[PDB]
Amino acid sequence: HEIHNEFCKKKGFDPDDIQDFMADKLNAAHDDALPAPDMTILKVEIFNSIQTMFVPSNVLKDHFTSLFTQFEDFWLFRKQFASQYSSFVFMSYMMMINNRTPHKIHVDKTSGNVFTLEMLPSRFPYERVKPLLKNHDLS
Amino acid sequence: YNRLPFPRKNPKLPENTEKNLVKFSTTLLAPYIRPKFNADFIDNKPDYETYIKRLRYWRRRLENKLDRA
Repeated sequence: HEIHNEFCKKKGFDPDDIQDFMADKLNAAHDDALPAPDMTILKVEIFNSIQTMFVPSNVLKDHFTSLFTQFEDFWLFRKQFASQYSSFVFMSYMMMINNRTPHKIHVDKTSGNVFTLEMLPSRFPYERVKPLLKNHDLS
Repeated sequence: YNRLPFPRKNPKLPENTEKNLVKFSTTLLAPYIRPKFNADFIDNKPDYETYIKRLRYWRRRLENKLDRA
């Protein structure tokens, strides 16, 4: 989240403009003479409009290449970031922990070590929501 | 605001959020925070648009104040 905010404020934006943009483009299609009752196609096209107009998909890589004064350091950082992010994805996948927003994921800029705070699993009250059956595979 | 409260013509605040913030205003700091915090929910500033704009303005001013410490 800090890296994203530095990128947004380095240009002429602030990242609540993304929420304003998705709110305006999502509210501009609920009106009469319906051009898009399907929410999914409109959500995909405003996702692409966010990825093109506001935040391209090279922000994190460019920030970390500008961070280290040598490419050996960036290469070793990425080599460790991939393994530590694999461990983080396993800890998020097993035990079913919640939404990993980009302010809950912390990165060490001297090692590449990734950790996270708010490691709270998600327990749903329903036994009704499941792709598997209710009776035979588990009682 | 993103929970789809309405299809968002010109929305208004729920009563529980207003009672929560008037509770938090008494649980704030007494002498100087309260006469300025109270001037931003008495005059119908909660209408889900100026409320969020006020909160963003106050958050930016507070982050500049804490960064000049």
